[PDB]
Amino acid sequence: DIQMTQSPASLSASVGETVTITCRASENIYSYLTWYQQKQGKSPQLLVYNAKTLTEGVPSRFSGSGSGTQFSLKINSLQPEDFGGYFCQHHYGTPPTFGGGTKLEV
Amino acid sequence: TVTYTNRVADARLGTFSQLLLQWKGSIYKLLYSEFLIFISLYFAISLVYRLILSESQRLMFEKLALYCNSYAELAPVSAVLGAYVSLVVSRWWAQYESIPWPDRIMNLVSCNVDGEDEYGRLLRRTLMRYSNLCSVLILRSVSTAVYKRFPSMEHVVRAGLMTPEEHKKFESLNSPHNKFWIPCVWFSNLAVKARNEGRIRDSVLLQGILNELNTLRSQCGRLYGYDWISIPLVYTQVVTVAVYSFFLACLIGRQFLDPEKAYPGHELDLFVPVFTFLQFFFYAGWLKVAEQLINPFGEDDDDFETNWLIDRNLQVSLMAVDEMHQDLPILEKDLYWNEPDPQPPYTAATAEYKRPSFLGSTFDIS
Amino acid sequence: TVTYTNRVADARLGTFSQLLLQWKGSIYKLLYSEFLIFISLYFAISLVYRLILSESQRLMFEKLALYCNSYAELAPVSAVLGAYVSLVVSRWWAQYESIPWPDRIMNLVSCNVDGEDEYGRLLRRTLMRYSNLCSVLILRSVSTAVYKRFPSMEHVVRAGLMTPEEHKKFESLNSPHNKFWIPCVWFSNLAVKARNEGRIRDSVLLQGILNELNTLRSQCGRLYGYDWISIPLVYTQVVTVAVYSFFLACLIGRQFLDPEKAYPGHELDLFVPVFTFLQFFFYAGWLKVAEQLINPFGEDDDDFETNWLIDRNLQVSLMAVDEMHQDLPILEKDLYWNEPDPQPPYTAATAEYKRPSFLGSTFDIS
Amino acid sequence: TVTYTNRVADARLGTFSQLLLQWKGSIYKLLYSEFLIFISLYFAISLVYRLILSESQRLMFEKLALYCNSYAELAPVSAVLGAYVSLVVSRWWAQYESIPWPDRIMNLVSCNVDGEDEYGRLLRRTLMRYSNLCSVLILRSVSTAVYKRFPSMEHVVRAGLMTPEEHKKFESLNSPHNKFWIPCVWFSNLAVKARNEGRIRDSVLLQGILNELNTLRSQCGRLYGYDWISIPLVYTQVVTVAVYSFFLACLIGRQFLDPEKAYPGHELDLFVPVFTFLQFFFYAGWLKVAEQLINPFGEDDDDFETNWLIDRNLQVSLMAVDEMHQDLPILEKDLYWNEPDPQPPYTAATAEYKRPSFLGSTFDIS
Amino acid sequence: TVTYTNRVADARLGTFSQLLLQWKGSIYKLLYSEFLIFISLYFAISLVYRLILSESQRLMFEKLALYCNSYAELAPVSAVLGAYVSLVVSRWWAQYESIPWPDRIMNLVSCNVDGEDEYGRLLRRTLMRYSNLCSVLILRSVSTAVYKRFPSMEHVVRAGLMTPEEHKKFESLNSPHNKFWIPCVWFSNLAVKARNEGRIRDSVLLQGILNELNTLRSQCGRLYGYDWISIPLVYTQVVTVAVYSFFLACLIGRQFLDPEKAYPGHELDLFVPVFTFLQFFFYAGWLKVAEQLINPFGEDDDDFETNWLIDRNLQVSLMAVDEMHQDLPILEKDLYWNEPDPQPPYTAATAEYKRPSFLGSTFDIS
Amino acid sequence: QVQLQQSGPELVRPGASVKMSCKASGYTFTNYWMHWVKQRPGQALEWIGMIDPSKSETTLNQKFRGKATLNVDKSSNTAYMQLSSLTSEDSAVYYCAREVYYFDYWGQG
Ligand SMILES: [Ca+2]
Ligand SMILES: [Ca+2]
Ligand SMILES: [Ca+2]
Ligand SMILES: [Ca+2]
Ligand SMILES: [Ca+2]
Ligand SMILES: [Cl-]
Ligand SMILES: [Cl-]
Ligand SMILES: [Cl-]
Ligand SMILES: [Cl-]
Ligand SMILES: [Cl-]
Ligand SMILES: [Cl-]
Ligand SMILES: [Cl-]
Ligand SMILES: [Cl-]
Ligand SMILES: [Cl-]
Ligand SMILES: [Cl-]
Ligand SMILES: [Cl-]
Ligand SMILES: [Cl-]
Ligand SMILES: [K+]
Ligand SMILES: [K+]
Ligand SMILES: [K+]
Ligand SMILES: [K+]
Repeated sequence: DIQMTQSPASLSASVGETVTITCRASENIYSYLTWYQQKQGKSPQLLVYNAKTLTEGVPSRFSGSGSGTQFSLKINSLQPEDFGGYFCQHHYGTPPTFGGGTKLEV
Repeated sequence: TVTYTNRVADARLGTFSQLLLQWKGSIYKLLYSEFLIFISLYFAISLVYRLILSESQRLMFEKLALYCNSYAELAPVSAVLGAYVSLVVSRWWAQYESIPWPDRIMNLVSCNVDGEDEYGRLLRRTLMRYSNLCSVLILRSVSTAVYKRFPSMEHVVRAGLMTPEEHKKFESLNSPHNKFWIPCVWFSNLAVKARNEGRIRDSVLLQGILNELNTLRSQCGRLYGYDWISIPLVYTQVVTVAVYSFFLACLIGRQFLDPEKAYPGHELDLFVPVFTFLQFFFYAGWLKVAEQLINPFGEDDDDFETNWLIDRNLQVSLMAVDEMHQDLPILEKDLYWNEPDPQPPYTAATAEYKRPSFLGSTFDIS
Repeated sequence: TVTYTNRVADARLGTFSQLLLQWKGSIYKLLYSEFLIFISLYFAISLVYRLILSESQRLMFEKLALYCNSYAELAPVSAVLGAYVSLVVSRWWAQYESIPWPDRIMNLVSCNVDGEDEYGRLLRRTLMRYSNLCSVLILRSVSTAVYKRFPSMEHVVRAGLMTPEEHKKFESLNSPHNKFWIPCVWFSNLAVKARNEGRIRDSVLLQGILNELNTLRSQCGRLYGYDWISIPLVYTQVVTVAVYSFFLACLIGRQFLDPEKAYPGHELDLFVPVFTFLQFFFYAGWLKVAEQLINPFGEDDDDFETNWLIDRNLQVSLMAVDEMHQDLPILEKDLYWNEPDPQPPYTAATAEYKRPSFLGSTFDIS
Repeated sequence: TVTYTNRVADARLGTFSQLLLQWKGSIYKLLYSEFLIFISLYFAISLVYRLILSESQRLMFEKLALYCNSYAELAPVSAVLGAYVSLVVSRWWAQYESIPWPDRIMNLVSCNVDGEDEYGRLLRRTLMRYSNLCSVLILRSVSTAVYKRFPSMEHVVRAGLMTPEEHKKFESLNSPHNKFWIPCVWFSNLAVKARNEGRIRDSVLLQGILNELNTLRSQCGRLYGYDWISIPLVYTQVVTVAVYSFFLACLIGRQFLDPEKAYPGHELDLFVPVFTFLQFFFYAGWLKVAEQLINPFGEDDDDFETNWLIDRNLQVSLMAVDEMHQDLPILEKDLYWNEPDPQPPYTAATAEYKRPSFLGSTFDIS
Repeated sequence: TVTYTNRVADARLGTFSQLLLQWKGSIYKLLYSEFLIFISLYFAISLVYRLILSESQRLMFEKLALYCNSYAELAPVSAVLGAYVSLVVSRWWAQYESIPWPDRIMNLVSCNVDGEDEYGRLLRRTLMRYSNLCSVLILRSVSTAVYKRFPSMEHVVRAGLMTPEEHKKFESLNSPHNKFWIPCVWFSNLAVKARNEGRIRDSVLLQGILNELNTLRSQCGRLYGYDWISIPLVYTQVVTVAVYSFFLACLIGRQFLDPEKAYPGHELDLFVPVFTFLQFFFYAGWLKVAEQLINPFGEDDDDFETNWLIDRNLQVSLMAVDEMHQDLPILEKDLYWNEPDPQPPYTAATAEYKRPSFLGSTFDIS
Repeated sequence: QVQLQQSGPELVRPGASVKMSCKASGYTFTNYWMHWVKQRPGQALEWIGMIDPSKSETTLNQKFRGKATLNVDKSSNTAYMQLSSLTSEDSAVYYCAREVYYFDYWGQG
């Protein structure tokens, strides 16, 4: 199995700030990583896929980077909506293990 | 035509066993009548021996069965059958690859016959139709499935494969031979006329279109050749005589003789010759392979789907030279514009198939 | 040549059995004389044994028959026969595909040699005739059916395949070898002269016509090669020695020995060796397959119809470059002008053959 | 795909023996389940005979086993298997050589589509992608390994093999048939448009690029043909019936009968039929050869690595027409500039391979 | 590679017998170790039976040997071996014809790249080297004999097959796959640049040079394919299992049993199984044919001489495009200038070979 | 528009079995692999398995080998998951997601 280690467990910031979440792969997963946003109670939503590419609805303030075993999500110029849960998932093989998660609080 | 390609994609437990339960184009469907006649003749003889013949006649029948049984030898049948069926299978695939496809001419006519005006459209559409007509004419000459759909030249016209003027011009040309080559001549003349009207830039582009036409003509010729030159009749008769000689021997030789008389080889009476019937399916079914593929343009389950090919070619042909003439999508930068070594993704189920590059056998894998 | 292609279109009950009742190009017609000689020699020996030999001589004959019978082994005959017949069949089809057809040159000359005037007509007609002459010359060199129709070069002229001036030019060129290549040179020169007179636009179109000529020359060369390079005589003798060795053994070995003497294997006397005669048709008929196709340009029933081909080619050739030069039908809009996805009709009998498009094995059929 | 080419480079002591210890794509992995079922059925029958059947029933089983054993004849199985597997192996290699490679078009597009500006770059990159798209589209239609990676046309787009505008244009063209031919038409149109914009000098160079495209189209057609036209089902069923008939006979016939009863041929009881199991690996493994290669685009160990090919082609294709367009190394004088007869060095290990020139068999070696 | 072509030129008394006395690439050299192991295992078992086993154990061994001997059946081995070796031999010759030769490109570059000045010379020499580099790169990937001579890309440079600038450009192009295709792209770019500099007149001549390059690329691809796509491992394992099964049976079955016990078939004790050892050479040697040719680019005696080919091609290539560019001998009138039917002389030994012209089979020889 | 509508919430006693659904709409059902994810509070999302709608080929997670079962109904465009030998730890939120090199559409849960 490929182990997804996410950090920080929770980050606290205020509107306008810029935070950066980090997922690290147990082994090389090339550019096969996706970023999801999940607000308590609702079902997760796709933010970034293929490590860098943003999906449809995602605003320009979201950006992904990394490759191999080191990836990172960067949310610059925070907003009220951007507060909640954030997790990653690798897409290189089966099973596609998920990350520990990150609680983004105000 | 009877495509099971996806079923046999992997070599699993029942890859081939599963196919024994299929009826369409199967050994059962092709052998049905023959098998029943064999079954009948066998058990008929069997009852005559068990219930009719006298003790003295039974002794002669037993001596006759030993004689017949000594001549049911497959080794000579396997020899001639294997060779003959190999010949049939060879011609079978050659005939398929001889079915002309418009795609190569289609690509040239679509891009090299200039004009976005009604004439340019009529020109391109008429050129393709001359190709499809050269084909439809030969297909209805060699395929019974197609001929029964175009029994007369009027059917060809009413189906929209030939215009009534073309049919008039067709009739005007007096020739006792098959005119399937006519549209192929019209094409070359129309392609040249198109070049003189300035619709075809160079002669390099014109000859290129003329070459792909000639190729299509050679395809139609191959189809004509295989239809005309049958496998020599004497060869076909030889293999049926050999096969039938065997089943004739089995009819009597494979009879279950008296167990009490203790004939060497006939110690057990099972009434039903399981392995002889299994040999019948083998050899009669093996002969049916040749029997079915000796003319792949017939109406067998595994005979080519020539009428569907005609429809697909008609639709695609015109569409590529009309709606697609100089009609391209919006040029965009590709997703890998700034990526020299792209790493296209893999689904969850296919990641095991992302392999390192094979450099050569000689290189050390490190 | 003996086409039964339509009879074997479908794999029905009697697809192959029906062919056993046909005489033309059949196994019976080719084996007739040989079989009778075998029949005679057999029953002749049989009567000498039953009616002439003494009790002591009969015991030697019985011991001789057991010796001969042990050497009637089909397995080695099947080996060499199958291989040899496969070689013959291979060359047989290669020689057919080596018979030159005008259609490819015909298409170019008809559209690329300009002129609707008598000279343009004479030019195109003379070009085609140089092609047909290159063929007729080689065919009468390799085909006995053709040679007996053109035994002398005068026959070629009087038949209208060569003009008396051409025959004069023909004789003027001093060469000890077969001149079948001469018309092929004339063509290239006449094609170049035609281009210099402005009757052939570019060199692209001229080289294209010269290429199809060279291809036709290669066809004639293949025919010359197969006629010249026979299958090595030693190989042919080997397979006849093997076959005859078998039938020699059978002549004595397959004799019906005394039933009373109770020889193992000879318990029943049928007087007529049914299965041995069935083996004769098999192997003698199998050898006749090679015997007939080893020279497919002879006068056998299944030998190629070379004289009809010459006639058909002559008629079609001239017709396509003369009456059809720049002569097209009236361009019309096709019946599917405004229909992007045409659905050509089907007759009542052929509607079952309107199939959905085969997209690929991988796709789910839903 | 399972390449052992370097292991079998030399014919040493264990060249082939060593391969018996390999599991990937091996006979053991493919026969595992079948063998166990055979093993079980065999030893199950064996115990029923040794421990369950009565003295009277054992005598029937022994008579039944002698009957079955007389019908386990490999010779007819070898005949049909060899022929069938040869056909499969033939198609197997033909399908491989039908996998389109960009390299030939790649070379032309890279050097003959002018422009060192963003448009020239976009032009060359878009041309190659139309080729790779023509391939990926057909590969995902015939290969389950590829289809599971591109199950929907959206996967193709998101993977960067097709732009969303191209997908829009793709959908805009209404056709019920497989559209794998679409990119191949776009290419010809885009190549012509490129020539009209002055990016392609002559028509000679344009037709040359169009020809290599048509060849690639013919490659895709061959793949479609082999996927569509399966080996006739009846033929496949025949060979499985023959193989299974043999193993059915062995299941009972090869049982170790009572040694005391002293049946001719059954003097020794080994409990485990060593040679019968070795015959199972032979024939069941021989059938598995056909079972695995009948569809070389599946997910078997020895099935083609179609997904890696797609990746390799994508990377190399774009790289050759973009980073390498009119981009050469610095021209230098070669190391043998003034040496007419260069003598390139040899390593210590390879000096034995420096041989004198082979002039011909006829020349005296002095 | 082991050429005996001149020895077998004629079919004399000892044409083939003489070859049994040759060691290089012989059956003895390839079977040596295997035969000794067989010899040993046989005579080891033989002594255990004659000197160790008790009277009771000998009876079991004799019963065991009769069992094994009944399973030493060559007929199934001959079937699978013949087919497998035929496949290997087919690929063997296909791989040979896939070794690229410069001669066709060599002829074009030498005559169509203008300039008798140092640049014209450097241009032609660099073009040829790009071809030879495309080859050397693939050869060192598939041939162990070549790789051991060019283990690293530095060896290629130091050997004078690639300049250090080219090696720099080579490394600059980032790609994870085999770069053997790089020189083939450089060639096309350099050929186009040469045309733009006015060194290549027309585009017809440029495309002609580009075509022969593409052909060379296809040659390298075939070599890559045969190296990558090994014969399916399961097939290779099947034939070794069958062969070894036979020799396993022979090891015990072919033991010389007690003559006194008078076993049918074992009446004479010769201690040494002459014909069994002769069968070993036959089948083990027959397997060695495939064993040696399954990878013809290895270091076997009969494996291709790939390093000599590289040397010969280098020398001839450069020489033809440099010293021979527009360099012809003095044009003279030929010795047969005024002789229309020349009669070239014959030596005394060859006068029997002056034959009359073969006109055709149909003509009367008079 | 793509929409994955799962079944309602369920309540069962330990040891029993349950079978929840997921009805897809707005896209070709058979062209996208369907996955199932388990969501427990405090733990990370667990991947249960996937199913190929076309051939009903299942690929489960070793951790759920004996607990989960997958199958679909191509006719009704719905996917199903069955959980057996239910315990207190099998209590969680279960999602069904569509895969396209990523999980772009989930169910409500
Ligand atoms: Ca048929
Ligand atoms: Ca003849
Ligand atoms: Ca070797
Ligand atoms: Ca497969
Ligand atoms: Ca000779
Ligand atoms: Cl037999
Ligand atoms: Cl033709
Ligand atoms: Cl039976
Ligand atoms: Cl025999
Ligand atoms: Cl020639
Ligand atoms: Cl008889
Ligand atoms: Cl047998
Ligand atoms: Cl095609
Ligand atoms: Cl056994
Ligand atoms: Cl044998
Ligand atoms: Cl290639
Ligand atoms: Cl011996
Ligand atoms: K099976
Ligand atoms: K029949
Ligand atoms: K070995
Ligand atoms: K000899």
